[PDB]
Order: sequence, then structure tokens, then C-alpha cells
Amino acid sequence: MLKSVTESFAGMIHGLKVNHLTDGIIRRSKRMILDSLGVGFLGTGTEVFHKVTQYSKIYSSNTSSTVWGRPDFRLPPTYAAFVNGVAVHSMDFDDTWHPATHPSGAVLPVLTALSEALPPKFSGLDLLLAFNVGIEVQGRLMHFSKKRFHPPSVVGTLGSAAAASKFLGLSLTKCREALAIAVSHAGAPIANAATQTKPLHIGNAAKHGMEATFLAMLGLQGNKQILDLGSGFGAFYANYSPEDLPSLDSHIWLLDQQDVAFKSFPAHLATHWVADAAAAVRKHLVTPERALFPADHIERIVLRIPDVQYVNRPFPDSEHEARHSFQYVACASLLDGSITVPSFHSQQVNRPQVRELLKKVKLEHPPDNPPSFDTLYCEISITLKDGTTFTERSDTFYGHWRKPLSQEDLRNKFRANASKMLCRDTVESLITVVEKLEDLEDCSVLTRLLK
Amino acid sequence: KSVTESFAGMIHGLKVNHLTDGIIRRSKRMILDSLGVGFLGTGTEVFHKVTQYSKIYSSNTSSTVWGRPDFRLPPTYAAFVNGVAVHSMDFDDTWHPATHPSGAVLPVLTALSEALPKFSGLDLLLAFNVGIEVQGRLMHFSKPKRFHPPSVVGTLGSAAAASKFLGLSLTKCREALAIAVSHAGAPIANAATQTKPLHIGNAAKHGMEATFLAMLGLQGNKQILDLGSGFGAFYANYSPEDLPSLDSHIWLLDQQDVAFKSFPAHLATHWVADAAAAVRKHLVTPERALFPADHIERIVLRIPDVQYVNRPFPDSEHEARHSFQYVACASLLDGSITVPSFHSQQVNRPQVRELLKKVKLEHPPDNPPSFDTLYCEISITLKDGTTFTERSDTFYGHWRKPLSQEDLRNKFRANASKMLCRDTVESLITVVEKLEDLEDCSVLTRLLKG
Repeated sequence: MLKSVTESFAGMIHGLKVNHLTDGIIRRSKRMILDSLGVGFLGTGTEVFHKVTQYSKIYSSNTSSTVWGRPDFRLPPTYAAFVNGVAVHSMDFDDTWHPATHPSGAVLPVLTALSEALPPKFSGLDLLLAFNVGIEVQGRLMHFSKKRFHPPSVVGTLGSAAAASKFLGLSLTKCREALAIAVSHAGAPIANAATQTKPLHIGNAAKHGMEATFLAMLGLQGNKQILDLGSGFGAFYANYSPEDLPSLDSHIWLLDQQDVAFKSFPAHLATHWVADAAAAVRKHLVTPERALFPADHIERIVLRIPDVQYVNRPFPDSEHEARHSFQYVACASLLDGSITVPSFHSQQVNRPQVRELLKKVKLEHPPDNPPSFDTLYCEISITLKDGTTFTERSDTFYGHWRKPLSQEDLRNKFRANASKMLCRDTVESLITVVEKLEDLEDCSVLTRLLK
Repeated sequence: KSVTESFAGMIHGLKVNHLTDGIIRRSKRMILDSLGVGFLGTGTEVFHKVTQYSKIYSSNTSSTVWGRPDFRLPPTYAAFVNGVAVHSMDFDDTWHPATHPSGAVLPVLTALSEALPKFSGLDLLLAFNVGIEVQGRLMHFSKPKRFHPPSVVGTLGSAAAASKFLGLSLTKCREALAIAVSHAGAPIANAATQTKPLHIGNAAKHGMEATFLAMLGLQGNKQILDLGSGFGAFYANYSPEDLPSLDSHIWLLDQQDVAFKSFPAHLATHWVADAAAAVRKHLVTPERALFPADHIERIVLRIPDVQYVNRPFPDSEHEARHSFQYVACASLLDGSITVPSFHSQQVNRPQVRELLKKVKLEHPPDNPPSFDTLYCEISITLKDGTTFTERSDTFYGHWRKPLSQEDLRNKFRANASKMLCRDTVESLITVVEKLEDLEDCSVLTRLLKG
């Protein structure tokens, strides 16, 4: 090895310049940014967001950065990134990568908060760089396994520090300390990822990553081998296998070889397969002449699906539980003919006709279906009361990186998510600003529109 | 299933009724000692760095910053920088199983009292002892360590402490613990660096943050403490256990006192310094008062293999703090080991470096790395062959030979020496020594600023 894994990361963060950007990234990185803002503004209406903003009200006295959807209220950059990151992840509506993590929410709120609170204009190319440095570090730390911690709390916290560290031009040595100090703020046990605290893992990753960067600039030191030791960053890994990063001339961003998956409805990405296969099998059982789902004719529905038992909730009674329910996403798809934001509202999840369809669903876990967003599939077999059986299988859903979302489709998702919180003018301007970020001379024109 | 609820039930159920004069006594010593090394901790470079950062929240003036009336912070970040001060010099409490429990609990409560009827010194004492009890119980759930214990249990100690002090619902005390879990757990590698004090500062802050969020209705996992995918993820072998009935409950602090340090360094070196002083008395006289370093052949220190304290040649103040070798020789040369002994200019003395080169370590098979059992033997062989041997199984300060009150007060008086005038110092001893009878915690918090 040329040097330690830890220094390899400090070198790449400090070294990567604007010229290192690849066209494919500026493209996919712009899709992620508008998506995360859209789901973020939609998240500003959730109870989780209302709770973290109320707490954050004790630091209001510092009015440096914007709080999305709350122009009556400003916060220091650390807690602006905290609550905005929470809103991004508040509904499980944000982007999803491979290996599995949600990397945009932990990075973007940091850079927008930094640009506002900071005084030397900053380029849109500068923002895209720091953002893609945050995305890159998360993906490469992700491959260090060869279960216990929620990856967003782990890789996101460092991804956050990396993004902030390049955005503010820290010395090579100081980007190293920012990574090390962030490691002490990282690692939330994954049991809490199954509760309404899950959004805070992303908000803390953004916040703590920034905090670590501030302390790095003030001279605080961490372990100079934090990424190389099992007693360091590897403590979060069942089995740790770190690897130094390639030279910059031989550097291929992981975002170039692996796009992100974008969600069409706010729920666990595993259910997007269930939704796709449900929409297909549904059109066998309804006609223009018999337009309501023939639930009475049904006897048994089975969802062939990997054993991600976090998503195995056959009788959800809350908005949060239905978001991670193989069963409900299918039943609501079969009955409503669609599955969108309002499908998860309490009023809809406890519909009597939904309850009765949930009684007929059993989960099958075929051995050829591993729990990986890059491999898994959903097969749905519906057996009528008379005996007839219908089966439909979905290997890919519209939104997955194999079948990525259109640009207009992703633009109309954003317009629907920003609908309640911003007027038409602001919505369309943000689209134009984001769609051509590289050409921007001053990040301020974007930050302005966020309020 | 039950373990998480039992914790929430005890936190919520423990009343002033259940406080025993044993823990009230041992608690007031921890409160004074930690206040002491906090005030002294305000002179550390690490404390200056966290304060410089925490000034972005300066706008909120709800809680005091020790040693700096210059500015005030919101309680979350007052407890943060004050906790950092308490562990900034490795001078604070040490319990068994090994952790530093006061630093994660005391800055929490003092900040809360300041930032918001009355709170009696006994309300504070109860909140404090709950925070300490919770830490000890979670420490007893393990059967290669990767996480620094203060950042794991200390964070929950802070949450439980603040949850009691603010009278949280039973269900909310549970959520405050569950939220705190997502804020806990620092890899132990950073415990060997300048960042370690922040583990205690974040334990205090995060525990308070988790308490504030639970108060607003936020919820975590209902069985975070029962699961290996929950709080167990920080343990190599997690074995949780329900907590006893409050009728059958015995405070862990009633059967296990804390060790109090006499000099700012890893507690393991206190055995070495104890033995180093007992052998020194053979090689110096009133007529020959200086240590005859040139007449020594080698210095054998029989000591548990705590490789973090194995630093034969420290060149810094932070490294000498965890050096079997330096503490030993500094005791042999100066005939003492105190706060100034670790200053950079003392560590890099030429004679210190020449004595260090005569030191060799031995790891006896009967010397396990446990503060409750380990010992230090020291054998000095002169150049003429004569060998002097002395052994320290317990040192003055250990829980087996605790510090007297007056010694603990004089340690406090010496630590607050620089930040407070003597009158405030003596006042602080008065108030704390009689905190049970205190009517309002404001009397205590005022004196913490000058």
C-alpha cells in the first residue's frame, strides 16, 4: 500500500478538483439533488419534523441557515442540516443506493446550510463537487464488509464530514481529522431504524458530520488510523475489510457505475417490487365493466419476496408501519389500482376492505431470492375462491437503477412534493436552477429559493 | 421484552425515599471531585477548542460555562463543554466495572437547573444517583472491546439522570433511553487521542437531547435494551437481565465505591506510583536526598499487559498520562507525581529520558487487567547487584483504601485554585458537603461562576 486507508481517504477528499467530475455524475447528482429537496419539503409536514424543529427552537437565536418550509424560523448550520435531513428521510421517500443506504439526505442539507451561513462566492460546480465527495465516500466505506448498525448513521456521518470538508477547503491533515472525529459520532443500532427515530439517524449524520468538520478546523485530532483498525471505524462492521482508494488518474466514481433508485411512493424500496407485480396481476381481475377489485372472489394471495422481516407486517395499524409492509402495499395497490403518498394515511390503512384483503395474504420466501436491491424480485400469485390462479413476477420496477425514472417523471414527483409548501414560481425556478447547477456562478440563487 | 421496561420503571419509580446515606455520602464526594477537575479542565487546549466551537450557540444564555463567565450556552452545549473539562485530563472518577460516570451526569443537571418551582439539592442528588445506577447496571450486561464505555453507558446515564430531574412520564423515560441509544457508541480507537474527552461531553449532551426529544413525543424501540440489534450491538457478548424490584433494589454505589485520582493520569499508573514511592525510600536519605539514577541497572515493573499504558518514551503531556514508564520514573526522580509532573517540560527532561531507558516491563500471569484485582510490583537492581523490591496491591484513592474527606477537599481546593477565589472555593465545599439539606440548587450553581 502507498499509505494507510485513513490517509487514502484524506488524500482523495482533499485532492479531488472540479476537473475530476464525470458527465454521468453531474447528471445523476442533479437528479438526486432535486429529488431530495422535493421529498425534503414534503417531509416538512410530518410529525417527526414538527418534533425536531420544536426542540431546535432553542438555537433559533443564531439565524445563519434556512429551515425548509419554515421561513418564520432560522437556525445555525448544524441544526438546519439536522432538521432538513430529518425531513428528507421522514417518509422513507428519498433516494436509495447500492450497497443499501440513503446517501443524499446526509450530505445535501450540509452543503446548503454551509453556503447560507458562510460568507467569496461559491460555484454550483463547487457544490456538485463537495456533494459528490460526500456520495463517493459513503459508497466506498460501504464496501468494507466481507446486521447491527444502521448504515446511514455510519457511512452518512463520514460522508457528511467529507462533503463539508471539501466544500470549505480543509487542509489534507484536517480532512483526516474531520473523518476521525466524525467516527466518534457515528453508529446508531439498527433496532431504532424500525421506529420513528429512523429519520434522526440521517439528520444526525448531517449534523455530526458538520460538527466534526468544525472541530477539525479548530485543531482537534482523532485517530490517524481510524479507518484502518477494527477498534476504530471497523467496530461498526460485522466483518471489516478496508481498502485504499485508487489514484485519481485511475479513479472511477462509484456513482458512474451504479445509479441510485428513486421512489414513486413513500415506503420501503423493497415494496416497490411488490407494487409493480401487484399492478400487473391486478389488470387480470378488473375490467371497465367491473372496475372494483373483486376482493370477494379472492381466497389467498401470496407474495414471493426475500425475508426482510422488517417489511413483514401483515396488519399495520399506523402510517409508519404501513410504510414498511409487504402486505399493505400490495392490498392497497390491488384495491386502489395505485399506491401513492395518500395511500399510507391512517384513514386509508385501516379501511375495512383493506383489513379483509390483509387476512388473505401469506408471505413466501423462495431460496433464489436474496435480500439485495440489486437481485431481489417479487412474484405475486392470487388464487381465487373458485380455484383460478393468477401469477405475476417483477424483477425490476420503474425507478430502479435498471429502469431509471424519466427526467419529467422525476420533475413531476418534485412538483407534487413541493406543491403544498412552495408556489408554482419557486417550484419551476428551482427546477431550472438544479437542472443546470454546473453553470451556476453563485450558490446563493439556489439557497434563496428554498424559503 | 422486559429489560427495557424495567429500566424505565426504576428511573420513573425511584423517589427520594430510596436514597441511602451511603450513596448520599459517596455521591457528594463524586460531585465535589468532578467539579474540581472540571474547573481545572477549563485550562486545557481541548476545552478551549470545544468552547470556541460552542460559541455559535452563544446566542442562548441559559446555562453557565465553568471557568468562563465570558459567555453562556444553552444547556445541551454547556453540559457538553463542561463534561469535556471533567475528562480533559483523565483526572475524574473511576468506577467498577471500569468507566467514568460522574462526567456524563453532573454537567447535565447543573445546566438544567440553571436553564429552568424550586429544585432541592436532594432532587439533584436523586437524579445524579439514578444516572450513576443506570450506567453500572448496563455495564454488567457483558460476559475484544471496540467501543469506549463512557460513550455507551454514560450517554444513557445522562438520559436517565435528566429524565428523573425533569419528572418524565414512565413511557417517556423509556423513549429517552431508546433515543439516547442512537446517539451512543464511539469506537475505542479514538479513546487514545485528543477526542476522548468529547466522548464524555457528548454523553452528557446527547443524553439530554434524547430526553428533550422524548418529552416532545418522539419514540424509539420499545425493547432497545433487550435486543442484540439494539443496545447490545456495542457489546462483544450481550447478556441483559431484568432489574430488581425497588423493594429488593440495592444501589450499586452502596456496595462499590469510586476510585478518586490524586494525579491526572490513567488509574492503572496509580499502582505504579504507589510502589515506585515505597521503593524510592531505600535509595535516598536526608544526606543523599537526590535519586541516584546513575547507580541503577534496571527498573522492573510487574504490571498487567494494558498495552495502551505501555509507552516507554512519552514526548507529550497526553502520552505521559498513560505511561507506566514515565509515572514510575517521575515518581523516582521528583519523589512525587502531581498535576505539574505531566507538563511537556517535565516529561522531556533529559534525566527522565535516561531513567526511562532502564525500565523493562513484566506481565505476571496472576495480574489481570482489572482495577479490582491488578497490582504493581517494582524491582530495582543497582549496578552493584543489590535489588530492592516493593509491591502495591492497593493505592491511596482506590475504593479499597479510599481518600479521606480533607484530602479530597484539598484536591478540590487545588483544582479550583486558579478559576475561583478561595472564598468561593470554601463556599463550594460547604454547599456540596451539605447538599441534602440544600433548599434550592441555585445556591450551588451561582458559585460555579466568578
